Amino acid sequence: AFCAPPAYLTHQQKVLRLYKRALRHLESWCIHRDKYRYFACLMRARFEEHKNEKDMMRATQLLREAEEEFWQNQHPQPYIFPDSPGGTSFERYECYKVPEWCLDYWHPSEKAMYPDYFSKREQWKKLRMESWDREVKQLQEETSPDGIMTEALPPARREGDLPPLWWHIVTRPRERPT
Amino acid sequence: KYKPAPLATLPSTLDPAEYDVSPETRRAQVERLSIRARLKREYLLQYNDPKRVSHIEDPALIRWTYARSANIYPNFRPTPKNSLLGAVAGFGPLIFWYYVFKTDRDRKERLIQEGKLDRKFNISY
Amino acid sequence: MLKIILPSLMLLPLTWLSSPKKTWTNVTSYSFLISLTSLTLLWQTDENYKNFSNMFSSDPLSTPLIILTAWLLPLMLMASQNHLKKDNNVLQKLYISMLISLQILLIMTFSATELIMFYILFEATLIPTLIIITRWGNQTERLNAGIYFLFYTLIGSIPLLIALILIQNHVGTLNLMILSFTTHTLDASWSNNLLWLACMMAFLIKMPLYGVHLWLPKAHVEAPIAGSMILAAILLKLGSYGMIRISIILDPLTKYMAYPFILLSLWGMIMTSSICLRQTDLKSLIAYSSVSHMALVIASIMIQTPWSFMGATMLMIAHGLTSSLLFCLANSNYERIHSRTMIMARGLQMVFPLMATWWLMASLANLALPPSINLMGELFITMSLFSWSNFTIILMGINIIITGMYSMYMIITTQRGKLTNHMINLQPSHTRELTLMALHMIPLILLTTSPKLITGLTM
Amino acid sequence: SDAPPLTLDGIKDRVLYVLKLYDKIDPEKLSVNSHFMKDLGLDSLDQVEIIMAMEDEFGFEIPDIDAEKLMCPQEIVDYIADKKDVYE
Amino acid sequence: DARFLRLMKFYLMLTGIPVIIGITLVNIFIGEAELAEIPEGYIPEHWEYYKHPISRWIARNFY
Amino acid sequence: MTKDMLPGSYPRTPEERAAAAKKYNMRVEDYEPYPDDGMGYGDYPMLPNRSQHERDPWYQWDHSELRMNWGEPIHWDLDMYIRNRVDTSPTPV
Amino acid sequence: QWQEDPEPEDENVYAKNPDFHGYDSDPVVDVWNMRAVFFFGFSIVLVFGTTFVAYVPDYRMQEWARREAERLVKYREVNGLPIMESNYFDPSKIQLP
Amino acid sequence: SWDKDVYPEPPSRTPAPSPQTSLPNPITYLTKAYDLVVDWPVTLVREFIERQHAKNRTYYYHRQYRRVPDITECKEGDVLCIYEAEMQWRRDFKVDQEIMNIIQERLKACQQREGENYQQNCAKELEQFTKVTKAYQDRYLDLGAYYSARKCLAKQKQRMLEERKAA
Amino acid sequence: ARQWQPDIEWAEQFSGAVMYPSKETAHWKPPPWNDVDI
Amino acid sequence: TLFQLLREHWVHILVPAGFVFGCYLDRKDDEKLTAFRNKSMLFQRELRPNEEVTWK
Amino acid sequence: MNIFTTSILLIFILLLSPILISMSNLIKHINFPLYTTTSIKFSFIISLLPLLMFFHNNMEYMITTWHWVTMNSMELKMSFKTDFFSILFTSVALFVTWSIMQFSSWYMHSDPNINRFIKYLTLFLITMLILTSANNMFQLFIGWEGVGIMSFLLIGWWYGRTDANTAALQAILYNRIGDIGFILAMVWFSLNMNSWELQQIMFSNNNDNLIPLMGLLIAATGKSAQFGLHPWLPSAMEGPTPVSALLHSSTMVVAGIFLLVRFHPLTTNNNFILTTMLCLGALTTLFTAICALTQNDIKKIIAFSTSSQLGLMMVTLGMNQPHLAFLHICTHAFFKAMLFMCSGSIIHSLADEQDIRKMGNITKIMPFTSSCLVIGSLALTGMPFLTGFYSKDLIIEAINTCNTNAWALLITLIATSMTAMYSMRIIYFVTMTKPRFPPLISINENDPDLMNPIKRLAFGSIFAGFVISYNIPPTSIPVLTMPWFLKTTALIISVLGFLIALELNNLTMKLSMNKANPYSSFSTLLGFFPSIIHRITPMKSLNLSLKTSLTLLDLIWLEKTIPKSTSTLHTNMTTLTTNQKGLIKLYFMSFLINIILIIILYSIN
Repeated sequence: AFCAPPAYLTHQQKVLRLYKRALRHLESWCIHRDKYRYFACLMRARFEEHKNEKDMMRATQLLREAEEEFWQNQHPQPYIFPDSPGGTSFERYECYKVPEWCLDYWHPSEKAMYPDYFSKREQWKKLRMESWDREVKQLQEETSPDGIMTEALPPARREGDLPPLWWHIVTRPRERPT
Repeated sequence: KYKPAPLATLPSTLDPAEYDVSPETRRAQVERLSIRARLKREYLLQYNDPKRVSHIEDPALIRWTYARSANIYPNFRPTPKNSLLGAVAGFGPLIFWYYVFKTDRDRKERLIQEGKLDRKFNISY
Repeated sequence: MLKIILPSLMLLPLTWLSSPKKTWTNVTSYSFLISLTSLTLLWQTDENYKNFSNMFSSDPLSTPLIILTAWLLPLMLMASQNHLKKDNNVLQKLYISMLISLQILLIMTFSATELIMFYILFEATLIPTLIIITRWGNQTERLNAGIYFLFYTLIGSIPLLIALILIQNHVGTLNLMILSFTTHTLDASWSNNLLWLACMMAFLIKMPLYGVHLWLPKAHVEAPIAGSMILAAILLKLGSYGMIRISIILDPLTKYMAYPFILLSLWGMIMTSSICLRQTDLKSLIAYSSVSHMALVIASIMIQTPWSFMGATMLMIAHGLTSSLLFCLANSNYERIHSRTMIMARGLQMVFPLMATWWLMASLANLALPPSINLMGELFITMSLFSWSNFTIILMGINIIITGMYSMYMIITTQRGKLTNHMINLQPSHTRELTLMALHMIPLILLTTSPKLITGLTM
Repeated sequence: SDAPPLTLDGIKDRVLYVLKLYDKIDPEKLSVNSHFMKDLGLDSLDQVEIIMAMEDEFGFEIPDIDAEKLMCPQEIVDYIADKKDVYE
Repeated sequence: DARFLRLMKFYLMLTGIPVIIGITLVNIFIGEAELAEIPEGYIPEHWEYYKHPISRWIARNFY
Repeated sequence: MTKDMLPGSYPRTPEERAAAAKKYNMRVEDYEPYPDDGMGYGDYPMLPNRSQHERDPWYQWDHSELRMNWGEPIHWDLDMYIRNRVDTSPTPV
Repeated sequence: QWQEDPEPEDENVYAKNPDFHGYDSDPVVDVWNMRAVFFFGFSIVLVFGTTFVAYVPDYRMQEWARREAERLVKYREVNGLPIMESNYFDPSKIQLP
Repeated sequence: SWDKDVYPEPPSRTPAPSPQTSLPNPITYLTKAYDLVVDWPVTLVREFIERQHAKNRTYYYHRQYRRVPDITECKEGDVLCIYEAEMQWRRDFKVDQEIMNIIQERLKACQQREGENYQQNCAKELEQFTKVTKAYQDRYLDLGAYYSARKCLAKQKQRMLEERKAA
Repeated sequence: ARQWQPDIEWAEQFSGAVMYPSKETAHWKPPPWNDVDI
Repeated sequence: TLFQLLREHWVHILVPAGFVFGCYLDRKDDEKLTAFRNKSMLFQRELRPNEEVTWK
Repeated sequence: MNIFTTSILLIFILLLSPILISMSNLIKHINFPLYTTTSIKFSFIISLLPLLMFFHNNMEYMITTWHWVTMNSMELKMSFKTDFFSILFTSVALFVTWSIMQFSSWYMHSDPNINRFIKYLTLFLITMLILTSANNMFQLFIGWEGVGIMSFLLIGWWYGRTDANTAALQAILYNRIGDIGFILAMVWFSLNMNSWELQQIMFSNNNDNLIPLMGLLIAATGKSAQFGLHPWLPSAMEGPTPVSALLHSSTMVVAGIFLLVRFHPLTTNNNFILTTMLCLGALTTLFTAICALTQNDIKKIIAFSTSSQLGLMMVTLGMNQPHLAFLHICTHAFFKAMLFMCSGSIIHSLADEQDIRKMGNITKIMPFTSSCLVIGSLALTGMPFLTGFYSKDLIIEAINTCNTNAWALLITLIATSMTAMYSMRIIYFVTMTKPRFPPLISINENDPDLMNPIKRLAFGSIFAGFVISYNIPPTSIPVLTMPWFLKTTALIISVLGFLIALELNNLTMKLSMNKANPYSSFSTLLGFFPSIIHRITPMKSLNLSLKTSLTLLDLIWLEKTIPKSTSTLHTNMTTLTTNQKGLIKLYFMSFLINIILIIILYSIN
């Protein structure tokens, strides 16, 4: 989530994605933890063929065979988490998630109801308006002129400056508010 | 195996076209990441500009709204398949429910005028 | 009647002779007093219909329409205020003058002893609505929408003039109670069938059903809020008062000429409810919703049950208040985001708690709540059409399924959701807009409380 | 809820407490700033198995696009802290 | 929102408290008329055909 | 916006097909429009008919309920394929 | 390029003045416009009109029709007539063809 | 108010309680306490209200309508006689509808006071109801939305021509 | 934000000699405003 | 008594003045349609001696 | 007579009181959860009075308070028929809502919108008790769609969850098809009997009421989650737990039964609709007892439990013991809301962990919640002389003794054996085995705000089935003479289902290979009805909406036929008219031709 997906998933990334889907659809199937640990080391007795495969056509063929085995023996209802998508509480607490532009539209009675926090938010907005004119100049010189541009944003190369594109990351609401 | 469907599609991890890929397909994926990076950097620059006070004017959403609203009749060509299927879908159930309504009301008017149908407690018609 | 007509005519020097700072407050306060003095028509202690003069008459079906005109004038003049906060003074006073003149001639059209006076003030609506739509519309297609509105209604209304002058030169005076009481049955003749089509085609265009429904969504997405509220809430149903008042001439021919218009009505309401499931523009979705809710009363006055006429009149005032509230909410969302796409503005309940409650009440009166007048009118129309034919209830059942689906689709799209956070300009809801939807909804709650006023012409 | 909020030292002690319970980890070798590939010498399965340990330890889901990148206890502590949004 | 709710309840309550007080006070103190037969030689006036005294007052004083 | 960036007509030539691809911010070789059946689609690009449940959930999106990006071409059936409406996610069986 | 003024930005009226009620941007005119439409629209029209509507007597002749129905059913059950005849108009009064 | 000629209710025939058990029933104790707490200030408030009504007591009269010549005696073309007969027929139509409401209220009250065994003592009320629905279906059935004295006269002339053809 | 007003491409479609062109009306010159032909 | 206040508050006269003129012209129209007065058979009554007109 | 009326309108006034408080500015000043549970506690204390006097004297009342509006011959008098159904269900519903408000005051403590939550629940109980005390069927529609509207407003409580909005649209859709069937039966009844209330509509037993009984069947499938319209109820487990515990366990879902329990005298004389409702409730009982055989979310398992019990109430309603069906409602509500509240206690103690494969050892972690879960699940199973036995044993006796179908016999006995199996699934995978929760164990059930309403529902579930089945007079015919292999067969298949599910579920403790057979795919994946129906009905519906109704008819062809065909015709007429070359020779030749035309017209005239 906080990092970025690539253009293509590699063979190691697809193999570890199959390992992750296998070791959660196992414990979706084998409910007790004794059966989960015995079948997980049986899954290690299944990974040991894929260790030193050198052709990579046969490794992609074994990847297709293991993926077909995973889709044949997968759980119809997999193991899901409260914080995962498709879950019990996927974006349940969106009643809290009202962002920081909506505090500008408060009445001055409610602004005087919170004295110090709005002064510190004025300090954060002053930090925004004194950081943006050097943040947007940093991206136009660290942007490569070649035809390939990645998704990951550059850090603060200049000392004393903030990283570029920081506000939408730093002012998300909290995932577990209350 | 798992048979595909138009409503239950093949996933991209089980897709056979993900496993036999070419460097031109990989170059297409790199160019798709490059155009998504250009659009994401333009959107994020317009997101985190503090001089902006209005909303984000989404050009592709304006394009989709214009295509669903005011492009269909400028992009009409009258074909016999469109004409026959539109004539069936705009005329056919009117004659069908005409036959249903006229058959049921001819039955009801015939049974009322012959006296077989009785309105026993029917005050508010 | 003249205590309602003539001070509304004296609202014109109130607009043009006051200060530009004070036009809105004087015209809105005195138009609310116009509605207070237009509550005087409810003094029916007998079934003798109130005839104040030989010019104007009061009818029990026409009186909730006449309070809806005099009540709809300050609800339009509230909603035009931040719409016209940047325009200058003489265009602002011209907008207020065209709105007031539309109110004057709508009051005078609903108070009609004579049907050619009804036709004069029925086609007198076609100028100021076109002035509102094709000058103050905010998009490109308002010229095409004004041409569509003007020529759909004039190509309907020209054979209405033909059949009215032919009926007048046949039988004598076009006074409504004179031609109610002295008239005779019409023979089954093909010239009388063309007379039926000629006198009905104007109202069959003005209430949108298929073939001729298409001027309404163009002249609702290219209208302003006052033009959209007048065209969705009383001026569309001016032709429905005409479709009620014409049919007493010619009741023996309706029982075999009724069937294609009920057919086109019912399949048009299924297909327009199906249209509203996939729509980008929210104002177009409420427009095709008005097309479906007008196809219901097209079927209801194409049948001549008295039960149908009560369900018809209940659907008139329920659809007018509900569609006016929904179009005002669409104008509020258009005011916040400067667009009318439902997809681009979601999750608005997180920043607007009470506008979510008015959105809930408007679309949950569009979805027909049971003590509300929407399911009261639709249930009485369902009773009458099941008396007409026993196989018709599956069509209106499919319509009520898809009207629940488009109403809660509009709630779940534009109110619930993730809260799109790319909008700084979601300013909080005005006291104007909140009291505007309060003065929309609180008459519907009081009309739910007392439904004796809304029973129409026939019980 | 009734769950207590999570401190940084408590999150670090929990992550180190699960990480010393793995079989191929020497607990005297294990520090908070040690890389899984070149400083404790682990394989490609063991990093995502540390990720499953954090999955059934903290009750939330780490995506695999972050979980491939996570390689050391200090930024797995900082990533879990920045996902649960704790102030210290 | 709370400004609108306070102003709506205040400027509805400003008329709605003495109107409801007047309705309750006229129903306690004056009250409805009972029905009776028409006396011989006396026609009724046009306010005398209604049973609530507010309706009798507005019938005798406005219509 | 203007008439050039607004949609119109059908791509009959490959240079106007490339111009429509740079209109819609899509790739030139991926620009497969709808077939010219006179249905009013025109130069709108045919995406594959996969709903928004099938996209990547954990990646942060520009339009979060839509799971779309800003300037990515919105599907003609996006209101059909929204997360409240019908999913085309892969079933287990 | 043709000579056109650019798009005017929607400035925040709540940042301009805090007591913005949706009316014209002069705040005294805005506040008195709110007081005028609330006192003249919500106060003396909804409540007084609901009072006038609730104290309209015998609307669509329903209360008199109920009392005359009670008197008529009482008279027909006293004198022994059936409670409704089948024909309204009198067949002695009618002239058949 | 309540008048037994138009609303005939049979009087209550509730049995004596006679409790065999030594445990007293809580309903009669709680309703004596309910009467002594609630019903006595309510009837004192009603006694004050009836005292003020008897002090400011007025009378209102039931409106009586003189019978005009009907549409069988009035002339077609003569609009004024047609309107007087039409409003006489509309007043009789309104009182016919509320007479049907009276028989419907009688049927509902008789079915509720007879309960599950409703047929043996609702046979006379159902006979009265089927007579008045046969009379109303002979009178104002299928008249249209614009029901008139002329249209009811046309329906009655159609039925009398049918009965003349049958006889 | 603003309402739509006609542009050059909307004003120039009324600027011909005729509104709806044909195969024979395409050669029609716009007439001079002083009604004098050189 | 200020001229600016009188000039900006003379406009409040007109709609009450329109109400008074509308009620006056309606009562003037009431005098025209009196050819049927105490002659309809529903309300044909003997006139009481305190009045010369049965409805006004 | 006087006290019997004002107690039921005092119940309605005390339910209207927290809505009346919440409009004003007192809502920021009083303790509104404690105020609402005190109001519903005093409403239940008031509601025990008509319960006790109906248990004494057995008087059924018809209360028309407000004569609303009169149309032609139909009056719409607001009316409150209180009887064996309405008095008992208002008392049981007020007791269980007292339990739900006292549970929700602890469970919704993190949510700061608990005033709006409890206002929505109080408005839901206003609509459910006006469904309960409806004589006139316009009030029955007022209840019948006010509960669906408050179901929407309580199921879309977390507004940002798109799957919860999908469940909101599913609940609104299937309640709307139930509204279509209720509109059908209602419109036929108002046409051909000229009323809407029970005091005249009971006279239509001598007529042919097959089309309104089909409409009541469609409304019962709409509100009771049967095999046309079941998937709104297992998808309803994505909202809050007092929402799904009062709404989607106890009071909302039994309204589809309650319509025909109210309509006992019209159901009896028709024999085809009895067999139709018997077969369809039996198919519902099999499908929602075979869905929870391997189901996984705990609220989804108890949702299939209440759907199987709702199908068994439809089995007895089509078997024509609707008083026994209502006895199953008034005994079912206590243990099923206890099982929902116990599942929510585990949810708030284990931080919203809904899958049963990461929770366990609850009988040593939370002993109060496990003891209340075993009395609720044991009353669901049908151990003797609990609240569930005093209905469900008589249900199985009526099933064995009446003229039901043989496949309905086999399928309902198999589905109640499966009811014992899914109860064994909850006991084995929640209360039993070695634990599986996340290792931070924060356990908080020492609040008396949590402890007391589960005690109140447990005392109701231990002392209510006996007190209702003993206080209620003999209102049907119970026959007790059956063979002893057919008399104790409910206990025989309950202990047989317990032993079969024990020997099935003890195999997963053993170290063996799990098989993904299509029987477990059918059980786990909800019988494929939401996948197949909820994709093939919106794809065909919205594809016909786009490619037929929006684009093809309205946008392109009605526009091509009515406006633009005349526009194209007049454009072609103007281009063929005003295309002259400006020569006066061509003008004068046309003048000569029309002069010859005038001469020819005169010569023929």
